[PDB]
Parts: sequence; C-alpha cells; structure tokens
Amino acid sequence: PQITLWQRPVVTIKIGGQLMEALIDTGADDTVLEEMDLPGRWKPKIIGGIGGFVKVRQYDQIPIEICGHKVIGTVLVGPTPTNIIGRNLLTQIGCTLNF
Amino acid sequence: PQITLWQRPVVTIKIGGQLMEALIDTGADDTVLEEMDLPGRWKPKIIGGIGGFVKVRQYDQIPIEICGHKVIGTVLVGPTPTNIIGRNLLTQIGCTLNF
Ligand SMILES: CC(C)(C)NC(=O)[C@@H]1C[C@@H]2CCCC[C@@H]2CN1C[C@@H](O)[C@H](Cc1ccccc1)NC(=O)[C@H](CC(N)=O)NC(=O)c1ccc2ccccc2n1
Repeated sequence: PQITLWQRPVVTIKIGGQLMEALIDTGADDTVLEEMDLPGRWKPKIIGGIGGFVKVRQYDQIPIEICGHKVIGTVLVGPTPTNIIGRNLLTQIGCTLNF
Repeated sequence: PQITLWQRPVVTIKIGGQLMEALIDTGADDTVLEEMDLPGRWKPKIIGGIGGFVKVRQYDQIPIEICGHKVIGTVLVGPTPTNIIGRNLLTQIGCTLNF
C-alpha cells in the first residue's frame, strides 16, 4: 500500500504469534523492539541513537510476519519507547521511498 | 525518484546556500541537522532519541531545497552524527512509503 507521512507510518507486526504496533523507520539500520522475551537465545549488542548509546539483546533470525509478508531477520530488544522496523526487514518487504 | 532501502537513503539538500548530505528518515518527527548556525534566530527545544534526550536550537520557518523542491519549515540544529530529514519536511515534497 502507499502510506503517507502526515502521521507516523505505523503498521501491525506479528512476532512470536502475537501482534503489536511497530513504526516504519527508514533511518534505522536495525530493528529495535520494546523489551520482552522472544523464542531464542540472544547475544549482547550496543547501538547508538541521537543523544547516546543503548544496550540491547540480539535475537538472531527470528521469523516476523510484517503485514502479510512473512520475513526472517535479526531483531534487537532493548529499552526503546517505540518499536522500530529498520531497513533490514524493510528491504525484505519490498519497501521503497517515492516522491 | 524511486529510492530503495538496500543502502541508506542519502539525499543532498541545500540549506543556507550550502549543500550537505542528509538521511531520508521516516521515523523522525523533526528534522535535525549538524551543529552549525544558519540564517535566523533560534529558541530552545529538547528532543528525544533512543539514547536519551539531547538539547537543540530551533530555527523556525527556514527554506530548504530538498531534492530540488524548495520547501519551508522548522529545522533543528544540535549534536547529531548525520543530518536528518524528518516527516515535517518530507510531506512537503510528497514522499511516501510503498510495498
Ligand atoms: C532524529 C529525531 C527527530 C530525534 N528522531 C529520532 O531519533 C527517532 C526517534 C524515535 C522515537 C524514540 C525512539 C527512536 C525512534 C526513531 N528515531 C529515528 C531513527 O531512525 C534514528 C535516527 C538517527 C540516525 C543516525 C544518528 C542518530 C539518529 N536512528 C537510530 O537510532 C539508529 C538505530 C540503529 N542502530 O538502528 N542509529 C543509526 O542508524 C546510527 C547509524 C550510525 C551511527 C553512528 C554513530 C552514532 C550513532 C549512529 N546511529
């Protein structure tokens, strides 16, 4: 579909059989969701945002269903206030920027 | 143009009669630039990011020529790794997400 930028581009994702709301973010190199337990093991990871660096878990190759398109990929889990779908899973769902 | 997400979406903007590289970021509400002083007066603002809250200068109603379309809006300036083009000035050029 064609989503507009008048409001934040929020889509529902299905990770772990449960649905939540995520935010389409083309500026993020990776995907970072709010802290929780996912069905796998994790490693530690450090990623930086505006203002400072954060410490997150790194669940690798998790199967996440982004709005009809099923994908697999690395999701980071940390103290973020909003779930972010970065450009690792977006390129998978065939997402582009047009203007 | 039709931009893909395999690479980071880097668009060149002209602000202050100077050219600079910027990132097309749909997750950012505001447009944040590198530390510098452009034409005009400023007021304060504290924005948030993944790694906490940072302090920036707010330059209101500034003319930026994104990708050739001359547009207007508030540009923030403070400490940031890259120049960010948020949703406020994206809508102005008619940017959309599609998949
Ligand atoms: C710019 C501003 C208006 C403040 N908005 C945001 O920062 C919003 C705020 C939203 C609500 C709070 C939680 C985060 C989301 C998404 N972020 C957008 C979001 O896209 C943000 C923009 C950004 C890019 C580069 C440098 C700094 C900031 N990116 C990020 O946070 C990603 C996270 C990641 N590793 O995937 N950081 C980077 O992609 C990234 C890349 C290289 C870097 C080099 C040095 C230091 C930091 C670096 N950060």
